[PDB]
Amino acid sequence: QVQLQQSGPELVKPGASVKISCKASGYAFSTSWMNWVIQRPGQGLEWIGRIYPGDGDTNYNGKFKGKATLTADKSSSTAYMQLSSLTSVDSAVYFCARRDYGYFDYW
Amino acid sequence: STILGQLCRYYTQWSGSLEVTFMFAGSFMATGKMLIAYTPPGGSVPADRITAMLGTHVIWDFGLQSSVTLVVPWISNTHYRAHARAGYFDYYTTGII
Amino acid sequence: ENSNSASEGSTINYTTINYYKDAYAASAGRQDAQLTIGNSTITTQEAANIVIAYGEWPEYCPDTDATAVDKPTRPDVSVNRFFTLDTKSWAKDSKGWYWKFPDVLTEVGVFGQNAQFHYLYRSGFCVHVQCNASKFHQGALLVAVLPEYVLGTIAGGTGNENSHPPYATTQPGQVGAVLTHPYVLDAGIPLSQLTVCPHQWINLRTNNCATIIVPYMNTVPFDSALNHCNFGLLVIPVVPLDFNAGATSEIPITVTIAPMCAEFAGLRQAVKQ
Amino acid sequence: ENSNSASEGSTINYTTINYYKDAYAASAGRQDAQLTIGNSTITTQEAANIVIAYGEWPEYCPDTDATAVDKPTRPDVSVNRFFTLDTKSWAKDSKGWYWKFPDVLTEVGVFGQNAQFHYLYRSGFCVHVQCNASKFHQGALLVAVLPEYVLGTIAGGTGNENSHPPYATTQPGQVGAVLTHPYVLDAGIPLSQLTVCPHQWINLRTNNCATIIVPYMNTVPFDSALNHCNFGLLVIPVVPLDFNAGATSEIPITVTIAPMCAEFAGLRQAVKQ
Amino acid sequence: DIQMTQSSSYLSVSLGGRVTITCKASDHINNWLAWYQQKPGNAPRLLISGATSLETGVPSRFSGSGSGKDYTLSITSLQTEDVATYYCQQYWNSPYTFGGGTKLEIK
Repeated sequence: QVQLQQSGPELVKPGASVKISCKASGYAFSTSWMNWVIQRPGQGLEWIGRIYPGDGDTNYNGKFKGKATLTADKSSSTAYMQLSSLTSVDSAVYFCARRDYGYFDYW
Repeated sequence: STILGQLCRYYTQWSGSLEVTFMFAGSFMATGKMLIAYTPPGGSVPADRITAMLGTHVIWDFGLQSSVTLVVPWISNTHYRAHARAGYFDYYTTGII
Repeated sequence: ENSNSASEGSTINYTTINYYKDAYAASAGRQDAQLTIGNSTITTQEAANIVIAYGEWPEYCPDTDATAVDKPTRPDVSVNRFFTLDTKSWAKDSKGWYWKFPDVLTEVGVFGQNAQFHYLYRSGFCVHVQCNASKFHQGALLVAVLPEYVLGTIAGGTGNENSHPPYATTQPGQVGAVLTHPYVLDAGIPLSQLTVCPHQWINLRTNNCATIIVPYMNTVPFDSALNHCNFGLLVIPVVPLDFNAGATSEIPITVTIAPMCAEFAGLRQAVKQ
Repeated sequence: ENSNSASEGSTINYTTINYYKDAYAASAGRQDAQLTIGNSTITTQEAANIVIAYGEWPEYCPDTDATAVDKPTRPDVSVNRFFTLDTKSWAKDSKGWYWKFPDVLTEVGVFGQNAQFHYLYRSGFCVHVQCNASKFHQGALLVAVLPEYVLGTIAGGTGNENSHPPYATTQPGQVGAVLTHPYVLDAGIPLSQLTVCPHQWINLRTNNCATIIVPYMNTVPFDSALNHCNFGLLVIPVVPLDFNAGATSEIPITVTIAPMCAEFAGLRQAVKQ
Repeated sequence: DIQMTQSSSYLSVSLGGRVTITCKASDHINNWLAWYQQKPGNAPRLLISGATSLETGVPSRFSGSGSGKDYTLSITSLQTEDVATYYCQQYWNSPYTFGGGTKLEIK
């Protein structure tokens, strides 16, 4: 089976940075892409960016290009998402998914 | 389906190198590349491309060429090959394309 | 006047006055297509003509420069052949990738196994890059060969910290690694000067392929294949590929490589790294 | 009279009358030391002279009999060298051991790795046996080479059961296997007739070593190294070694082997068995 | 930037009936679309992949169909566990544009 385990909630004042952990299990970590999705309460949903753990490249969006930075670690099979310049509109629900045939198979 | 195999069934022991030709019926402005590999006997269906490349392969393009010919070399322990059937007769298998 | 000097191994002659018995203590003086390699073959009809790096073909090590007393192996068919690697999906913000030769083929095929059993390594390489696009796609790729490509570090951005890149970045393996700051190439050197070394341009409106023949370049005839990386390979999307909506957004980049004139020596036990 | 016959490929001529157009339907008619191989070397001063099996030296496959269109590899230094195996402790009731070539070296060295990546295999072999003893030890060993050595089965002793030996006995590997009934050699054939094939006697009062050069013998020029075993090796203590009390009771038997003139073909994926 | 409109936001059908939800894009996506099901407080779940084929573990009551730029999702019949917010994705071109979403309720 394939399981994606994230971290808990975070509370921080505006102006600081936050890092969110996503750890895959039961599947090859560097073989497939690792995406990220933001859901703004309650009606908003959009895609953030992806990372390939083998090479380490990152493919971002137009708006999130400068705000978010994605890193990965092949040893612990864990993906990271670092946010900079946090504001009041940046508070939302974040998702961690993987890409297989081009869709998101597991969330 | 080919006339080669149909006339080959009249005979038992066959020898010599064969050839397989691919034809691209796609559009003129559609491009791309394919990898056509031939695995010597003893190999199964390769799981990935890094496994299949270990044998004889060829690279071909869509745009300016309409055909590719993979020449199947003659690799055998015996000068002749009897027809390979299921079970005990797999000893005569030529390979996998 | 014995001949001890450093300039006496070249084909150029100089005039110099020397008042001692050693020539190094003297003064300066007056100054004066289808490629079939082994069991594999390729046919490139869209490719630009082959670019020979530094105008020299790979060849066997001559007995004049060879310092090894062992008789080397030459497995012509099982060593030298086209090796196809994984494909790199192109994106608009893609910064480019780099590979370290000959660290890519160490795990692949007979070449990789005999490299672990042999201490001494010399071979020439064949670089080939494949990027396909249609007539509605506009982009440019820069494929260059930089000998002795050393990775730097931002040092945390402040500059007061001493840190070195780990073995994962310096030895990416078969999969390769991605550039961080392509402007400096993580060498601190400009990207505009990269064309000084052998290079080839891939322009999607004309040539979708590239071929570069790089011989063996080192200060030593034979060297350890595991530790020493000879040169790197840089595929840099200088001009970002642009396409309107509805066009195919998946553009692969295929890199296939082959060794040329490989010689192994010092048969030994199994050594991974 | 076309030449279709079976005897027309030899150097001997026969006279025959034939009333048909085929020659196979016709009648019978009138009938008419120091050995250095590759990176390894050995010096045997106590050994008897080298016994060439069937009076022929191992040599490369000629183009007349070669049916393969591929160009084979010849890794002279990394393939052909002396390979030392494990030692077999001798005992008074020891029945003898046997090895299956070329299944012993499949896991060892470059020879074993290229054998897994190549479908076609042809090489000659070098057999060497080492058994040391002092002047107070009296014994005799029989080292023989039997082409196409097939293992039998007692069938439970009754004879009404059909059973075949498993892969462990038919393919002992590097360690080898031990004989059960040395009289029949598990072939159902006498031991006294084993000397018809190439053999050498090891007598502890004179020669403590043995050397036998066996070329490639098969009905096909190339053959799969994994499935087909060419010949076996038999070290049989015909005369049990006798020694009084106080003498050293540990007598090892060392068997070292080397390939000669190896040619590989059909480069393929990794195949274990 | 491919805008894909999902209309309308709210529609209600009773149990035992049939429901049709349309997800339309601007250009030709080559029949690449993924329908999602997200219950409140939970993560989205994949249903249809490629506008036609099903997944493993999904019941056969969900049947997607469509051609050109108009794609529909037919659910028959409706039960109490099938009431959630449905989404549609375009993985044909980057960035991947998520649908507006349709929240289902009983009439």
